[PDB]
Amino acid sequence: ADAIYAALDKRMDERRKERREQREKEEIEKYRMERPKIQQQFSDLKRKL
RNA sequence: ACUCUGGUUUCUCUUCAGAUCGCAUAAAUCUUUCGCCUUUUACUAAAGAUUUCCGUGGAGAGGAACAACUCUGAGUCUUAACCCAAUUUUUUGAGGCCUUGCUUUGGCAAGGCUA
Repeated sequence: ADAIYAALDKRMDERRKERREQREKEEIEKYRMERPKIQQQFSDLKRKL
């Protein structure tokens, strides 16, 4: 019963799941160019260790 | 008046949604400006960006019901009584002859002769 209800809730989420998830993927990358990850900013220095 | 064309309704599913998805209209979250400010949870009201929800359209697919009933479109869209021709063709007076030029000859070109 729990699996049935969980699958039902997941199915009700498929209306815009892929659309909003690809928008999120295309939105963090827009933010990532201006604000890179902290570990990335130290990648060249880390390599020299 | 000929022949082929071949639905409508309903229940699901999968996707795409420009368009007033919707001649209607909610909520949440985030970031800014405020309003309350004393801390949550509620909020104040504008802007901006999201998400969810109540619904919607198109197309595709699969079942069911009325599957048997006809459409539309296309195809050549197919018939005789009595009545008719001076602008294009079954009633239309448009005939012939000759000259000279010219063509390897045939013929052609122009003019003349009519009745």
